[PDB]
Amino acid sequence: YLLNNGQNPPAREHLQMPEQREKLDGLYECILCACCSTSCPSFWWNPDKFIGPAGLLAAYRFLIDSRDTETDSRLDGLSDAFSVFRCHSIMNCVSVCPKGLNPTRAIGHIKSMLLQRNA
Amino acid sequence: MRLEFSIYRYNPDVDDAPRMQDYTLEADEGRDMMLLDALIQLKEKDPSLSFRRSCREGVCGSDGLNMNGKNGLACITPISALNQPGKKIVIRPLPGLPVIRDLVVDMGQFYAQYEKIKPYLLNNGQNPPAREHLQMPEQREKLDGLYECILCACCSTSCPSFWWNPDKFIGPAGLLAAYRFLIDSRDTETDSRLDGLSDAFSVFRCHSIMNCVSVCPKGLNPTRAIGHIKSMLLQRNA
Amino acid sequence: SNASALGRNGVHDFILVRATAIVLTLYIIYMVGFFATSGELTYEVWIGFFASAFTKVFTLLALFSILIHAWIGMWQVLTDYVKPLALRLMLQLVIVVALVVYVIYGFVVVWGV
Amino acid sequence: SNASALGRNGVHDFILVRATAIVLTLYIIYMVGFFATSGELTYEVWIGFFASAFTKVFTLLALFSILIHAWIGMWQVLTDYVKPLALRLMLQLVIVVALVVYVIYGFVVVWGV
Amino acid sequence: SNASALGRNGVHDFILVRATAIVLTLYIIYMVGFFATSGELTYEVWIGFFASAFTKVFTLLALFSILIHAWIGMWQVLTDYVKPLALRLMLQLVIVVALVVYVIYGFVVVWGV
Amino acid sequence: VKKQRPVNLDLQTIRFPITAIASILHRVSGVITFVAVGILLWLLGTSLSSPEGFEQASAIMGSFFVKFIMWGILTALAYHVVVGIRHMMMDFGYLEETFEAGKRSAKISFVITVVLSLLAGVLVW
Amino acid sequence: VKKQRPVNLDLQTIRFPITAIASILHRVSGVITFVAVGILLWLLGTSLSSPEGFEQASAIMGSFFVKFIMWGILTALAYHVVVGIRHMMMDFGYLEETFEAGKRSAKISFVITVVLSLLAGVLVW
Amino acid sequence: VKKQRPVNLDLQTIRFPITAIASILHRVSGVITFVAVGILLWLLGTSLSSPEGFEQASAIMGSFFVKFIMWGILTALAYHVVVGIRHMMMDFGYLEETFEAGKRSAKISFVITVVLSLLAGVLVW
Amino acid sequence: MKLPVREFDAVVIGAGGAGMRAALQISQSGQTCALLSKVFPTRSHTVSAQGGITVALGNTHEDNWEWHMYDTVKGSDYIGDQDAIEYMCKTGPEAILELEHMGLPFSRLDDGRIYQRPFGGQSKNFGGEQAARTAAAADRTGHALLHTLYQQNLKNHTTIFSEWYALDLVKNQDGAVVGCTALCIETGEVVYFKARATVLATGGAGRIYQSTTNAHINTGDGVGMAIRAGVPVQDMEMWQFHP
Amino acid sequence: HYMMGGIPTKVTGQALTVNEKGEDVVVPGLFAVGEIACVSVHGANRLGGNSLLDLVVFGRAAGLHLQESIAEQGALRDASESDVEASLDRLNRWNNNRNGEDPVAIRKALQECMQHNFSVFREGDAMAKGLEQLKVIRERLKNARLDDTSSEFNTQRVECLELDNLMETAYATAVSANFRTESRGAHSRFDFPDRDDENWLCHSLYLPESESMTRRSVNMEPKLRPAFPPKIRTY
Ligand SMILES: Cc1cc2nc3c(=O)[nH]c(=O)nc-3n(C[C@H](O)[C@H](O)[C@H](O)COP(=O)(O)OP(=O)(O)OC[C@H]3O[C@@H](n4cnc5c(N)ncnc54)[C@H](O)[C@@H]3O)c2cc1C
Ligand code: HEM
Ligand code: HEM
Ligand code: HEM
Ligand SMILES: COC1=C(OC)C(=O)C(C/C=C(\C)CCC=C(C)C)=C(C)C1=O
Ligand SMILES: COC1=C(OC)C(=O)C(C/C=C(\C)CCC=C(C)C)=C(C)C1=O
Ligand SMILES: COC1=C(OC)C(=O)C(C/C=C(\C)CCC=C(C)C)=C(C)C1=O
Ligand code: SF4
Ligand code: SF4
Ligand code: F3S
Ligand code: F3S
Ligand code: FES
Ligand code: NA
Repeated sequence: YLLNNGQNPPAREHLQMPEQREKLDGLYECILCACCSTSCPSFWWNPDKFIGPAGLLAAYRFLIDSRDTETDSRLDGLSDAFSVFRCHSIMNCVSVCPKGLNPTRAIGHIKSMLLQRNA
Repeated sequence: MRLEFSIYRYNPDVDDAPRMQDYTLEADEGRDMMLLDALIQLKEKDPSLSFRRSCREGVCGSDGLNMNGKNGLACITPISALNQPGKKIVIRPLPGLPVIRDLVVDMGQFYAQYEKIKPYLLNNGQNPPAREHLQMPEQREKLDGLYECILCACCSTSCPSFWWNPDKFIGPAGLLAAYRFLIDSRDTETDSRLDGLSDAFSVFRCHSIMNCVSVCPKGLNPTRAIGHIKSMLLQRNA
Repeated sequence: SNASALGRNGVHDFILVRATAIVLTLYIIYMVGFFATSGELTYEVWIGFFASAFTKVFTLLALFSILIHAWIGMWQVLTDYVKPLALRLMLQLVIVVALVVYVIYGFVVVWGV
Repeated sequence: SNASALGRNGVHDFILVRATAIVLTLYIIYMVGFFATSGELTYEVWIGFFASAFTKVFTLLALFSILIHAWIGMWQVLTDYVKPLALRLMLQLVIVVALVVYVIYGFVVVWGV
Repeated sequence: SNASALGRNGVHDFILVRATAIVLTLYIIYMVGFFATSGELTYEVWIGFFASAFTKVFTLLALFSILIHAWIGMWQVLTDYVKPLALRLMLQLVIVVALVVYVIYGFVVVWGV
Repeated sequence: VKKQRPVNLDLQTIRFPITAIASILHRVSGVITFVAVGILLWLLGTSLSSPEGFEQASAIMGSFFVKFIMWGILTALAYHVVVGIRHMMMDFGYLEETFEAGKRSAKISFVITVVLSLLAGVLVW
Repeated sequence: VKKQRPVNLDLQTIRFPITAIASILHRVSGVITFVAVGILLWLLGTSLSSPEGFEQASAIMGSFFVKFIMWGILTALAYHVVVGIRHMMMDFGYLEETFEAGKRSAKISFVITVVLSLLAGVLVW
Repeated sequence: VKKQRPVNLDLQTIRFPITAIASILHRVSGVITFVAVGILLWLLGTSLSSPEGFEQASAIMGSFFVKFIMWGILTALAYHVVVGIRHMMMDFGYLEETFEAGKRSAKISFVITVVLSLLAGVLVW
Repeated sequence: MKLPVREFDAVVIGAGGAGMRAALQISQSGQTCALLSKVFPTRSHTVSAQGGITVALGNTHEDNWEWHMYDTVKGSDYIGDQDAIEYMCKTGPEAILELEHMGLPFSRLDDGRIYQRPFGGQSKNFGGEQAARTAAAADRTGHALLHTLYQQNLKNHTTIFSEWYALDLVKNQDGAVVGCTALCIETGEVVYFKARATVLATGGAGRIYQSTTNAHINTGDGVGMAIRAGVPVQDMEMWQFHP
Repeated sequence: HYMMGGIPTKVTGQALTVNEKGEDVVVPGLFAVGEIACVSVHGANRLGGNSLLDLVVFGRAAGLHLQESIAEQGALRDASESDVEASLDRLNRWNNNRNGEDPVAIRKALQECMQHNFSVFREGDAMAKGLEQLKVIRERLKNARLDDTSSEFNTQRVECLELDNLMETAYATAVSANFRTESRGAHSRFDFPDRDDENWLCHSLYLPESESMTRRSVNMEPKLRPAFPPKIRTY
């Protein structure tokens, strides 16, 4: 979900340009059918710890959204050796994705952001 | 004695890059005015000039400028300290922080670093006193030189550690406030703050450059505050 | 951290694995380049190659990088395919001991020749 | 972490101590088994035993495990019975230096014979 | 932690830097004291000094302390004057590899003489 | 709830793309090379021991069985290195992470691994 | 906001006290000694190699150029050590952290560094 | 509050069970063996130095004083090892953590330590 | 509809001592508050205060509040509203105690109580001996007060519009102030804040003379806005000077 | 040094105003605190120290009863689209003037007059001449220009608006000073150095609409303690 501190409140609905909105395509259409997580061996081996392709997709969707101003909190939240980096680019979710999404790219962007911040 | 200045001009509306414009202003040899008076008398001629000035005494920290290389307060700096034989009087904004106009700089990062330390008292609530908390005169003396910060940024905008990493590094003023609130005998949650600023970027980025003390208008010593913070971190987390 | 792996967090293990992997690729490149151009191989050229300081120092550095990389990878594999705690701990201990013995033997061999 | 011990947390120090302790027990078993069956001991058999690769590699691994275990245990003991900060820090520094010298001397001795 | 430096936090890096600095000052004192009193220097006295166990063990310990100290200091300098992430990572990797090679070469040299 | 619920994990009924075969074989080769490092270390110690030790190591390597083991180790290590460099390229951003690009990279890695395995086989033999 | 705002960071216009010169030169000397460690390690390896290697190392050191490089390395390392011990004293609490005390310590460190540099120059020469 | 309050910590008045004696002696033996490792390392270096060095090490070990020190080191290390293995068994869950079981394990460890100390004394002597 | 509008339960035009104090009081009570200010909240003129807060805290010596009330009434020439003076003198102690709790560094006596210095104009027993009921810091009482108020505002996460110039109030046809239009000094835009409580805290206006001790930001903006809106100004014929 | 008056408010902060009969009524929506608000807690002379207590206590009060005041005032109709511009006309006129007079000179003349004729020592015909000069300088200011017309951090516009407010305040203060025929507290004329209580024991009020002066009764009835009867000023 969104996380806005509260300061600098807009006069109306938050203002994000069309590119900031395009940055969200392919990340919020998750219908939550589990066809991605239930097809990843990383999910079978550690469901409780591993977040899964859909979870990581939602995490990236909410991290890149220009409306939440607390990205560092989430980044520190999923900087564990089990939460994110358990993805080995198996690329089975994209192969089975019904809605034609790509959680692999979302996990890659999450890894890139973790490297940029915590490295 | 005609005073000749070279002021840092920039207008985001009609401009492409900052420049340095020359100015001349005569002043009676009798009195010696501060730089703020000369800036006012020059803006009277060129209204386009922009500079902040609120108190005029040097107690609020508004006209924090970078004169002749060193940071200071335009209102408490006489023309003698800047006027030299055969050399102009340069007036540039505070280094590091972005520029908004002629001489006003965006001080957002400074206030953000100040806030990142939670600058306020923190009392749990148990054992509440019958009235205002009771701290002896020595506990109060422990606070001198730590709460007089007027927040003029003349300390942080003069430290290379601030220029290189403003977002991460807290800065001399931030560390001074952190120590002021850590040593105060009224807050009973010092361990929380100590764990908060135990990062390899927040505190230990100070290399005892000792430029803040050299430029400090209010005659403070953030170096000693950072040293005490380091000592407390060593005592606790070591 | 997990208190049982040669790492600190996800980014730590990631960067360590990648760096040691680059190092080991360089080592493999060097070794294959030697073995290819060596032509006929005899004890003479064998000792002449493994007597140089660069070769032995490079082998020791490669052994260290292999230690790190193998520790990380085997910890990952064990955490993936070993649910029991005692068995996984014993297996990782055996692996780490085998790797430290790898390094010490690489030494005992390089400073012997 | 405490930024002054060879550990990361409670579980880290626990597992490290236990593993190095198992290793050192194996080393003590090996050494006692040798010293017992050696019968008459002369320079000849002494050098013949400490000239094997297994023996020297094992001694180096035991020295490393002793380094780790002693660091952990001495940090614990110092934190228990040393309140002053500077004195405790200097004592732990001396101990860690002594242990690193232990390892380096074990090397300088094993690759010498 | 930053997952890329040879440290754990601010206090960890602080204490490590200070300890390795004390050690390196002791090493420099020893080396200068030798070079001063040596008078006339020939291969004979050179080998006689670098053949003692204390001298070689001390040089290895100093090399280890230099490894640690240089890693910490260079990580700091790079984080200060290198904004790009890939460039900084590659530079720190090169520096750490150079330091590990420093240590391994110090060894390969001391156990050679 | 006397007995816990079942879980359908019959790998004999699930299907995997080539991208998953790549990663599984990469892990297998990683473990194989973990053991091959020790094997080769022992063999190199024997070789560097002395002239007679070098002769003994050469005789061991001259075995058809030992030849097969060495070729298998070489092929496994080559496959691991190639697939790992491909994974690192995908991570850094030198290869698109689309299903099509993934399968393309997997096939290219397989072909390069076959090439390197043959090249190393002509060496060991 | 089409273009980001400017930032006045023209180091040619700012001024620094002696205390900042001390730290900047300390960092410079730290990097210089980081490289000098490897240089001296190579030279010492050459020396300890063998008698002919020792003769070669002595001939190299006999070069005017090599003499200058060695003297510069010695001076940089001495300055670094002195300023670092001063910084450690200030940290532990053996020196007051006032501007006056800082400048005093900086000048004392500079004089001691000049002394040590001369003392090492008479050695290398 | 001009002076801080007192604290009754007169160990000469408190009493400890055998289980506490076990742990205190375990820590004492840990430190003793920490020093004995360096002592034995020096002695082994002397031995492995050369034939004359081996003769010198044997002469040193032939001293009644050195014999006593070596026997004490052996006994301390044996006690430490036994009590540590007992502690590890209690941790893993091979020994009940009841007061009775604790005292039983302590007495068994003491007897086994006496046995090992005698066995090592017949060796050093 | 041609000018941006920002809805807030209340709009405080001013960040001075009283300004941010009332802003924090309103905010803590669960009410949206827009704390405008011409300059940074810690640059207001109140930063130049050094005398101290006069209150009958009883810390220094024993006394009551009615002595302070008599002193105030006598010093005001019997012109001030007696009820307001009584209320202020009765609420002073609790307000200053809550302030101390906020974290304001107050000079301490030997027993650890707030310090107070005998200041002129204070009399005991309705004009008896000297009084010492002047609570304050060493020499930066107003400085510390404003800084602690800003720290409390930050802690409470108050909505502050720094460096926004209040242009003019805005009333409806009925005559009730519907809000105030102001300008963003930095960017130069203009926005109308709509609040059911338009509190004014602009402060002094001594800049109308050739010599004053007030800051340059003391231009009586609030009095002018009120006179333009139609609210009368009282006792403008009495200004406290200094020779 | 200090402005003893401002917007007359109650003990809660609500600004008061009279309508056609001199009876007080709370201006709906408008509040006031601090020095700007003329709560009448200092009278004709402010006591050093009472300023900070005034600020703190009365601001806390205004903040405490805001809900009660909003409930009392009832619902307030929205503002018409024409009100925003009826307020912004000042800024518009300021922006449109490219040939107006010099604002700094206007401010200098106004300050000269106010410091020469409206200070600790005031006079009758001196104050009349001051009022006339203020009228003239106000008619002038009505044409002042805005030389610099930038958009990003334009301090000239802020200074011009501050000068507008300063002229308003100066005119109000001069009118008030020339109105009161007495010598009370700081206010001390030269033609009437006698502080009278029969007719001048009350506050002064400035009707801005007609620019008129009026008197207002001083609340001399506290709640918890008996009121204090006026006395003779002491040394
Ligand atoms: C030099 C000096 C010394 C003093 N010493 C003492 C002393 O020792 N003891 C004592 O009791 N009193 C003292 N006083 C008086 C007392 O401290 C002040 O009256 C006090 O500052 C008043 O507080 P305030 O919040 O009402 O004013 P301010 O703190 O000035 O509040 C006004 C705020 O609103 C902002 N603002 C103004 N106009 C606008 C606008 N149009 N739009 C938006 N924001 C605006 C300002 O920037 C400022 O932040 C002193 C006053 C002065 C000038
Ligand atoms: C030389 C001895 C080596 C050993 C013993 C070794 C061992 C291992 C093991 C067991 C894994 C676990 C793989 C998994 O969990 O799926 C691994 C991971 C990995 N290896 Fe190696 N490896 C070696 C060399 C190399 C080299 C030279 C590279 C060059 C790129 C490399 C690249 C990688 C990468 C990138 C990973 C992590 C990939 C992922 O987690 O998805 N390895 N290693
Ligand atoms: C011997 C090889 C050495 C190398 C390669 C080396 C390298 C470095 C480098 C590159 C830095 C970074 C400095 C900075 O970031 O400003 C540093 C920091 C430091 N060095 Fe060294 N150094 C060595 C020896 C020593 C010695 C012998 C001392 C003795 C005191 C010392 C004291 C310090 C201190 C105290 C710091 C940290 C000071 C600070 O961060 O402000 N160094 N080192
Ligand atoms: C060989 C050299 C060794 C050294 C220098 C050494 C040193 C130490 C020291 C000083 C302690 C601190 C004890 C305390 O804090 O109470 C300790 C703890 C311990 N030692 Fe050792 N030790 C060695 C070998 C061993 C071996 C072979 C074992 C086999 C089990 C062992 C088992 C333990 C255990 C289990 C602990 C932790 C027990 C606890 O914390 O309650 N040690 N070691
Ligand atoms: C590419 O992703 C996959 C894995 O990795 C996460 C697996 O594990 C498995 C199943 C293999 C197992 C359980 C044994 C693994 C072999 C060793 C030597 C550890 C499959 C089918 C897979 O598709
Ligand atoms: C004492 O504080 C200072 C630094 O340190 C934080 C600096 O960096 C610089 C500028 C130097 C730079 C950017 C290059 C540094 C040189 C190397 C070899 C890394 C100055 C002027 C300074 O006063
Ligand atoms: C079994 O628990 C106990 C300890 O351990 C936590 C002790 O410490 C002590 C007292 C011993 C001290 C202070 C010195 C310890 C000796 C060394 C060599 C460090 C006692 C009585 C004890 O019963
Ligand atoms: S992306 Fe597709 S497969 Fe993955 S959870 Fe969403 S709908 Fe299911
Ligand atoms: S201490 Fe630092 S922040 Fe405070 S006024 Fe002085 S220079 Fe500015
Ligand atoms: S490992 Fe699995 S979760 Fe996605 S990125 Fe690869 S298919
Ligand atoms: S590094 Fe800079 S922040 Fe202060 S302590 Fe030294 S001047
Ligand atoms: S004049 Fe406002 S801060 Fe110096
Ligand atoms: Na007033």
